[PDB]
Amino acid sequence: NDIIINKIATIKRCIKRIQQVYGDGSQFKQDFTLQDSVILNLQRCCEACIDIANHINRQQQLGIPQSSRDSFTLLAQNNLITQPLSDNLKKMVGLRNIAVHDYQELNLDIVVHVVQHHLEDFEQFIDVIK
Amino acid sequence: DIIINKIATIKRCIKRIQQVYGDGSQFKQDFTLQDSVILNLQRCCEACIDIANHINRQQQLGIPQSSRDSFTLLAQNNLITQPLSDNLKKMVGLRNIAVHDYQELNLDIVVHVVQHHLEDFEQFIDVIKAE
Amino acid sequence: NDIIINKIATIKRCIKRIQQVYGDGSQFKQDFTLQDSVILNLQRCCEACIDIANHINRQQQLGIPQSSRDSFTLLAQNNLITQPLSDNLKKMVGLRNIAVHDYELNLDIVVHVVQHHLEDFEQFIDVIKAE
Amino acid sequence: NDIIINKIATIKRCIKRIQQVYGDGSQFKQDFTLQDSVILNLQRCCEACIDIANHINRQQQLGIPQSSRDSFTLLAQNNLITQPLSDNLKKMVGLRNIAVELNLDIVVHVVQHHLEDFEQFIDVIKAE
Amino acid sequence: NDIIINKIATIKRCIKRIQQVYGDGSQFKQDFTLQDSVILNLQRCCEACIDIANHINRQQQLGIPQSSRDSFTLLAQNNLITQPLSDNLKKMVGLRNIAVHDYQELNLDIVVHVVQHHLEDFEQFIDVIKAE
Amino acid sequence: NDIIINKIATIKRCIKRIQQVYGDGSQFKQDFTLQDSVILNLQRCCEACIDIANHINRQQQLGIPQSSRDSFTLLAQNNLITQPLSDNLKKMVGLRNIAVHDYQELNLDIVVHVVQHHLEDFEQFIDVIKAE
Amino acid sequence: LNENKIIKLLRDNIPKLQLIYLFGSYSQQHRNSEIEIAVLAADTLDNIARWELAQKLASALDSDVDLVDLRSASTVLCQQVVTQGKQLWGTQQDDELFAVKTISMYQHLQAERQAIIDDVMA
Amino acid sequence: LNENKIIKLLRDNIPKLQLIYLFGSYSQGTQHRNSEIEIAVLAADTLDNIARWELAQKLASALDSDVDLVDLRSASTVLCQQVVTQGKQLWGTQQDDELFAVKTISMYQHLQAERQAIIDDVMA
Repeated sequence: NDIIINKIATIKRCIKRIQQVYGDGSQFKQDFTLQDSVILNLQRCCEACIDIANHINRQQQLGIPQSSRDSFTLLAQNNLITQPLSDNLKKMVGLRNIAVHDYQELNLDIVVHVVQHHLEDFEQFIDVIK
Repeated sequence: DIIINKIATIKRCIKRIQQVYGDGSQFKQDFTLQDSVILNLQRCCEACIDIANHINRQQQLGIPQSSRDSFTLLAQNNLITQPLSDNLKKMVGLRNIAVHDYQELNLDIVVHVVQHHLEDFEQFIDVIKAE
Repeated sequence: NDIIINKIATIKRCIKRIQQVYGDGSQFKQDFTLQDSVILNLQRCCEACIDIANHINRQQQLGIPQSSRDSFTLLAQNNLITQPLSDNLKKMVGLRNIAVHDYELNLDIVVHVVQHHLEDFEQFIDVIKAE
Repeated sequence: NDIIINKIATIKRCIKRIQQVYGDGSQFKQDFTLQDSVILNLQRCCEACIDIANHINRQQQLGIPQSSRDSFTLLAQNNLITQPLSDNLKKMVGLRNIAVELNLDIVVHVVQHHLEDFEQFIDVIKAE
Repeated sequence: NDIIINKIATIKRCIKRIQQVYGDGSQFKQDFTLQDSVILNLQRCCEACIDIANHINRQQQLGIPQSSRDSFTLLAQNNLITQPLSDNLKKMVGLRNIAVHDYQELNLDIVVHVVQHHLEDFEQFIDVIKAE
Repeated sequence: NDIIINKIATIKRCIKRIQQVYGDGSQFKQDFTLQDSVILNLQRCCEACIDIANHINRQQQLGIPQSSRDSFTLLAQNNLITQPLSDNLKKMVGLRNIAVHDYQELNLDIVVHVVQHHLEDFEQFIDVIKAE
Repeated sequence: LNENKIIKLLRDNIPKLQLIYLFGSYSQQHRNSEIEIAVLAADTLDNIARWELAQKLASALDSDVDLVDLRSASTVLCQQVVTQGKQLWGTQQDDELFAVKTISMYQHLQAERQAIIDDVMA
Repeated sequence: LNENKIIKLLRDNIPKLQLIYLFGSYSQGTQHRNSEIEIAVLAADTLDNIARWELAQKLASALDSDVDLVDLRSASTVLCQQVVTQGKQLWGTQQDDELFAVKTISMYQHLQAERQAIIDDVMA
């Protein structure tokens, strides 16, 4: 389905941008410009995964979630993704909310740990869906 | 207290938009500085929405049926001018494109907003503060 | 559910506009424009209550309403509204014909409804907002 | 017949109150009570026309209308009104739902371009 | 307006005829002929007023009266007559309706009260109108 | 029928009121008060006749009288009164309208001619009606 | 249409009731229109109490009801009840008295107002 | 309910039509009563508002029932979500239906986060 195809290409395109942009990582906890780029491309990864999830929930007639977190819950309850992946992608959404709408409480250590260790929830989602 | 906070991040985000853009020069060519501008433009738009929605809640102006409707509700009760309501709803539309399908975000419009429409954010916070 | 929510918002907006247009009553009695506004907003309240009732009858699977009034008795039979509130909302169903009677004789009725039955709409939406 | 007569009078009273309340239109889009008044009087015009149509359908034995729109359909099938006038009166039946922000433009449109249809209907009726 | 002035003159002559025939009142209740004359001219005053009202209702298209009283209601609705006066003239129509349709049920005591205290409700109506 | 009986009684009472008030006739064309009393009792006679007509047309579904005269017309088309008696009663009503509503145009001699020669129409109408 | 229910509700709620008529379309079901009921009592009905009673009938009949007080109703409307109405209750004498009074008043009204309706009817 | 008549009338009258939905009461059992037939359309351009109201009344006359015709391109996010949720697609490609649904549900989810405080306020 072209919807999934385009969202998947977006997820890969954007996680490469996060990696290129967060290079050695030394210019990260200072320098807000590169923080902005990483946070935006993380949102675009989240939004594309949420669109995939929203699309599948409607087509498989699982219910229409009125929040992005309910959308991943619905895929877990019907066993289209493993629940380990469900709760980690819910964490990404939760971190985007803070990173975009409320940086002044953004830890940024959690961002950097997500940049290095938890991106591998997006690949895992791309691989399951495909 | 929320409005003071939201107004504070709008000013702070407008400042970060202005430095990173600086002189047009090469913003069309390096994607990282567009990401910073685009994200901070989205933050300005979404901070304005939450200002509108806070006022809509405490004055019981109604229930927004879309993100744009948050400013329409303000205009229908004469808390903002309708030319300004229209300009902010134009920002909501760009927000909608930037978050839902970022690749169709035309950059000539992004730079048209950085050049000539950041004042709409400042006019909005100036009106809301004055009340 | 957005239907329930929007209909509740419509009822409150209409109640507020009945109150502010009716005001003290001194010049309601001979300004046909104010009378028309109150009548229409009473009819909107009545229609919005019936739609709420029908939506609940459907989603609670309480039965198919056989009429506008039956929609309320279905709510009363399942104990979601009291019987006198049900009866009072059925009385309001009659208001759809108050404009099309071609006869002051009905305007004493309209002021009666404004002063003593307007609270029935407010009572209904508070009962519903339990959910 | 008094029902015909009174309904005609109700239609003309409502048309003049629509013209009077609408005026030039400058304030119409700002005062919700002028809008309410015009809408309510549009609905009264439409209902009075349906009552005339139904009274005529019964009295002259044309058929039994199954809806408000069928009331006018019966009049047109027997060439008591023309098909375009019938179709324009059917359009007005939809106004019963216009009360229940951009349909303000429909109301202005109807005031400016379809009030003549009520007047055209009662002129056809007056000539029996 | 030619018809209105004729009706105004008829009311004035009928008002004087009532005053003339009623006199001091001491024999009104024992002479049926004096009752007939006063009651008739009361009816004529009422119906001449009704014609005046309908002439104005027709000329200004104020509406279609649904009863004889409604003829005065329409003029009061458009602020052309005093609401106190409209109510009084409509009470006079009710007296007329009893006198014309079922005369035996007329209450002579109200006939007397109208002659003594309400004939210039007609006179109020005449002047107001005329000062159009 | 109790309505028919009471209206009959009223016509009789009012014809005697006309004969008694008009007397020999020497003072009628002079005295406004005797004219008022004759004219009013003529009206009452006419209304009692019209009420009978309106009653029978409804009781026997002969039609809806478009006017007081049309009510006599409908009785005649059903052959319950003769066409001549129908026409006389209808011109009685017309004389009533002139006598009551437009006295200045009333020809007082037709009223006298009616008092002398046409009160029998009321009595003829009574006799036919009760001979049912 | 349940005429016994209409009769019982009006008898239980109107003092000195004299006449009940069904008129309009239901006296001739038809459509979505109101059930039209006319009552004559010795006194005039309170206007608001009449409306409340109409809705009580409306609830019991599960349909819109218009309750008309004949003692305060216009001569035109009284003429319509007299012409097309179906009497549901009351003596035959009270119906005939009401008809005679109504038809007479109407004929006199038609004389007074016929220039107005001629003018309005082009 | 004649869905083929609905489809033909809108196809014949709306340039570059893309999606037809039946929604509201007439989808999922049809509710009799005086209730409107609720129809939503997506075309390449926004429809003229007055021309859309006229088209609705033309459908209303063809269907002998009140019709409400919703232009999805200018409709509220709440209303687009309802069409996406309870609607029955009468015409248009599956891909255009999915593009619209994905866009709608995303916008609706962001709206719910934005306005949840307003909804909780007015519901208690």
